[PDB]
Amino acid sequence: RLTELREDIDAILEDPALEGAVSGVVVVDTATGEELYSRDGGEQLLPASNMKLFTAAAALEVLGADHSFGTEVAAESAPGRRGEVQDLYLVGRGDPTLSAEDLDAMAAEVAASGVRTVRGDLYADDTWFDSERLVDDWWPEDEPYAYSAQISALTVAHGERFDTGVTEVSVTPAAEGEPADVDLGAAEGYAELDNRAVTGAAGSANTLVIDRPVGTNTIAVTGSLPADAAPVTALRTVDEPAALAGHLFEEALESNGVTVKGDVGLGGVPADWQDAEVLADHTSAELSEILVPFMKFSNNGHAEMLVKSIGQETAGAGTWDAGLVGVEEALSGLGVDTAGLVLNDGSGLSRGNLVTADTVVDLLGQAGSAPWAQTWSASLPVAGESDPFVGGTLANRMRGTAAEGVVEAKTGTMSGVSALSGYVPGPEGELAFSIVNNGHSGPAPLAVQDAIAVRLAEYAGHQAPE
Ligand SMILES: *C(=O)[C@H]([C@@H](C)O)[C@H]1CC(SCCNC=N)=C(C(=O)O)N1
Ligand SMILES: [Mg+2]
Ligand SMILES: [Mg+2]
Repeated sequence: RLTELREDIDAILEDPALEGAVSGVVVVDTATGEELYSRDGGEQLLPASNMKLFTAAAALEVLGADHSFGTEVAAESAPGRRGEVQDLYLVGRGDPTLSAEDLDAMAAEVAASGVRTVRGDLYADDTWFDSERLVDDWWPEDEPYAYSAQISALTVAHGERFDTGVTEVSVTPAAEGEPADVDLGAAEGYAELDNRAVTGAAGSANTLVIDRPVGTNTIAVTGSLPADAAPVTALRTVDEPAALAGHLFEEALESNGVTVKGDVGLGGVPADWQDAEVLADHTSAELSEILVPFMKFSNNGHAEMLVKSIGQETAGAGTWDAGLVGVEEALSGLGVDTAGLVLNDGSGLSRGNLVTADTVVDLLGQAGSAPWAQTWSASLPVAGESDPFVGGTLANRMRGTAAEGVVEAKTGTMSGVSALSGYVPGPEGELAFSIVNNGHSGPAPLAVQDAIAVRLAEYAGHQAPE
């Protein structure tokens, strides 16, 4: 029975999709510590988004499942009979799920607190983290796209997935030959618009491109949208998420009857402020709930923000240097051997990250017996589950196989790198596996990863739902 499995995995790994690739594959029975399968287990490889496994476990160690995140609004003193204040500060302390609606609710509080007029300026304070927006070795060409959003302590999260530091651009065709209509979403009045796009004939080819040119705050739109096309939406990053948050907050104040007379910019609450008056605040959901959209959809912004929150909690430093040491120390304190680990970010976007499949499985075992094991487990994509908040990045993989509804695993893919690691619960014991592939030259070997996870599900005693 055990010899069949090794033969079957051996054969799966001969697939031509893995030509010239190195593949770390480890499978362990977690009830006994029995190594069921091991190849290139100690080989150092890029993890891509499997890096998030390390980040999530450390966040739960350092911050706790009950940890929540605060945002507040501050003036030098409370408002008067006249209901006036001078400068106002919106202060972000690392909430990765702060919505436009949370801004409106804080704006209503400011009004309710007696403010009618902000006579001075509105400043967006993100000083709880440092102002290092991107990791050194991240690629500049990626910057326009949600997964490369700038990192800040104060950022507005979009939608129920809470994509941070982005705006939703919507392009709608007009009559043929008329410019396409571009709607910048939340960044209206914040980001600049360079719209060169036209509406093409009905049935013409869609060549529409939406860019943010490197080192600018301009949404540049080119190409041609067919007159008969459905409108196109895309998430695009902005420069300085905190200043977009400031912009949206100004609007929310105005919309709740509070007149802002001055300008909007970045700035930290002055040191010379004696006893700041907190005029409004907001508390995020607890980390256990935040772990769901973070890990199910592999949210890079959430990961980096949790690293810096780790740096804040361990060292008073909202920094990658500090946060990444904190991740490593949390993992060690958990009993994980971190010798094979090189940590350059929390999300796994960085090509400077390294793991080994053995280190991954080690972590899977330690996390499985931690006090927070269930919270952690619930955050992982579940093979083949059609509800996006349940199936996550595995929603349309492994359907109608023994893995469906059973395998819980984290994904990860970029150019030349793909990974799948997690658990296979069986009638007998929970299996832990890690599959890390580097160096394949075609599509990410997802079918190969599926075949192994499916084989493990079967071995554990499972059968495909019909
Ligand atoms: C992790 O590997 C990357 C991260 C580096 O940006 C993200 C992107 C993806 S793949 C495309 C997103 N959803 C999949 N349809 C993942 C992922 O784990 O799938 N994480
Ligand atoms: Mg605006
Ligand atoms: Mg099954």
